[PDB]
Amino acid sequence: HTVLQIGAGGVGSVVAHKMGMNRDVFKNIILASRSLDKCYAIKESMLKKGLGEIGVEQVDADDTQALVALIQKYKPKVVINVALPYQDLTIMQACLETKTHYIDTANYKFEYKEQWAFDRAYKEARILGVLGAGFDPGVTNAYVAHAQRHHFDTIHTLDILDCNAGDHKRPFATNFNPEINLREVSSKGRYYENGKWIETKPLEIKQVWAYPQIGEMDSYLLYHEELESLVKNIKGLRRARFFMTFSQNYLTHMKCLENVGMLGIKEIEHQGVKIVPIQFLKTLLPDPATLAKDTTGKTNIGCYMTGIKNNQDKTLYIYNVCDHKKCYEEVGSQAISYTTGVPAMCAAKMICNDTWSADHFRAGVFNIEELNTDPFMEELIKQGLPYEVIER
Amino acid sequence: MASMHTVLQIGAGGVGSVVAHKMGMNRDVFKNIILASRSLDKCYAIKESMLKKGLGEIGVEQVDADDTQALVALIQKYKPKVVINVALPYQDLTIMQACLETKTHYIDTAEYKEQWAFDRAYKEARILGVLGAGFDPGVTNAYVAHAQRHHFDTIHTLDILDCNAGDHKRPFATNFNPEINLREVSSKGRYYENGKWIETKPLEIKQVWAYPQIGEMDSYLLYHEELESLVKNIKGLRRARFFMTFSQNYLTHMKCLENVGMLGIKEIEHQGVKIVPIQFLKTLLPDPATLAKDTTGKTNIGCYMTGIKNNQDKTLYIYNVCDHKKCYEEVGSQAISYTTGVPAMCAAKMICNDTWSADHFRAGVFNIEELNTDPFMEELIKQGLPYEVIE
Repeated sequence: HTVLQIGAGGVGSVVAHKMGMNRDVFKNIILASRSLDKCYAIKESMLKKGLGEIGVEQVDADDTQALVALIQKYKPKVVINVALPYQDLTIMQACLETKTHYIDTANYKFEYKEQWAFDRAYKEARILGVLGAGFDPGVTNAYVAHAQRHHFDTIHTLDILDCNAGDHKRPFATNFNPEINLREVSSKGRYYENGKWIETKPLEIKQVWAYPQIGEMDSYLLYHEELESLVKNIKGLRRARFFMTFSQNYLTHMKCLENVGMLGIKEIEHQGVKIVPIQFLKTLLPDPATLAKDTTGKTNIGCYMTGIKNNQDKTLYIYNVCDHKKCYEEVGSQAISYTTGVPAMCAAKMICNDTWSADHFRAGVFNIEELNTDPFMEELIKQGLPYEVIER
Repeated sequence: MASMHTVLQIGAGGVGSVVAHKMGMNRDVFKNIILASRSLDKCYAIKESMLKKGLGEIGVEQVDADDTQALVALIQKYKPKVVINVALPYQDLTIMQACLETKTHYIDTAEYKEQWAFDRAYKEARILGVLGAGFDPGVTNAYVAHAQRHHFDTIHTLDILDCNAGDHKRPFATNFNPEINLREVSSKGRYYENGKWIETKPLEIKQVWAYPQIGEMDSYLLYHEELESLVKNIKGLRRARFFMTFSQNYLTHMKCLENVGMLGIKEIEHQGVKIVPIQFLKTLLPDPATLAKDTTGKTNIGCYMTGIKNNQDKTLYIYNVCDHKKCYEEVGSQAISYTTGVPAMCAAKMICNDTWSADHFRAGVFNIEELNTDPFMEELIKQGLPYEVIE
């Protein structure tokens, strides 16, 4: 089979690389992006690693008509959106117009409104739209769905816990555009409890949590995309929360940068030239491609649920641990891009071998917890993202 | 008896405003006060401020202090008795040259090699060259000289302790150009002990010291200009060290700023435009003139000496405390610019009423500890910087 991937960033290189590891399913792989240089670089690494050749194209993902012509040129079975989060709606519309299947990952106050509003159109066109096929959201959605059907009768509470304990060996550096980092630590927290959404102050709710294979880490309450999906799609939920770890090193740096004005979004005039501080910060901080080679450590993402099984109390903790350096030696990217990009390729496999389909019974726009997670989880294990359970 | 005189001041910054204001408080000495700078805006701001405070009128002139002939023409126009250099620190060598060419007396506030090389020329011209008439150097040099002749026969140890305990009410802000700040915390430390100069790691030697009217503050060992002159001019010195306070808040910011590359001095390309990181930091941070109105707190600068007076161990602590808000209410600047500029005006007064003179072999280029500090100290008390002695 043949698939079209739009995006050649850190997460996009994992999808292309891992796709090249499964050449029994993905016969022809085509990559398109605004930056042609990044595409050929991904082509080279895969060629250097003996995974075959990839097709390379340039495309403006803000232009639906250019995307439609691109899709019609290669006639792919599914299009993977690993590009910018503002181009998700023009890529979704192109998939609709061209009657091709759609997957997105890494979409970064977010709402599912406009992506979900394509359901009726996607249904009437007999195609599938899988939203958030990353890790959080994505595999975490599968973890909750996998526990609804194999480990619980009723789920009362859910806590999603994201921990990155990697060391890039630099004093300070980000793996994403600094605006991501700014968003994480400056936005109000939001969680769901007893039919209401509760908003908090930025990093107002702290807690220490024991992450398997890592240790105890300071975990702060944040809002995440997946909460919206899960709260709406899992009935009977009494509490839903998302937690991410932040070290005191990192938090102090961010508060100092905020105090000098280096986290600014509005531009300011310097030497007759308008500059955006956070954008200057991106130029200063090391290029994330060079951080991958040196980064060491582990990540832990998973869900901790309390529910009821056979009218007896149960608590479940499904989680995955990923080793930054192990990812770099396998594909050449770090664990944040690996945990986000491997599910995307697994979702693509599930559509190309017809496990996940829009044919017959149902079609439309779905989150991963609405689909058959059994073959997805088995595929995640085979491709390098095995999970661990802690049941009590 | 004393004659009224004309003074030419080159510089209209924080220190330059204090010097101009303080000269306008002493109209028995300074009949004409002329201010010159590249920025007429800053000069006119000082002019208005003084008029609002009933301190008189001043003369304002535009000049590029890198142009010796432009400086010479200004001196010849006004024929001032002394020229006070509170301008940019690389322009002192051109201002000294103009003073030489016009046979006029020179004062500045901030190695001494190239500045000391004017000694022969200045002697031949029968003019005076007073270097470092700020607080440190300046009053601290005076403190050591004043203790050398009134409190000690031999001075064994000298520790200069500079403390700024003011709160500018901002999360983070600097009182000068960020390159100063970078030098302060990134340069190796240097001190003198038993005839040798010792180099240290940046902020390697810390110590807690209780500064009168402030409290205990973390003091770090640094190098300072004055050590050069003082070690050479104070006979019998066994140790000479300079200490400055740094809060953990400030230090934490500097360590973070240095880690992202925001303390960089080499240019980097950003969006096809070559940028100097630290210069961008100066644009971001509050303009230091806007901090004076909000600053509260105190400063403590002084010298701590242990020596010998008629074969008995003695220790002395001469120091000055200054209130930021009290300074702003008087002249409109904060205490860091107040402690630096008031000595400069006093040094100008010592030259205009002839306490400090070039007549009768008294000429050449000097540091404050090489001069008659007794009327200098009396003037510092009168002008707003009284000191405290503790034995």
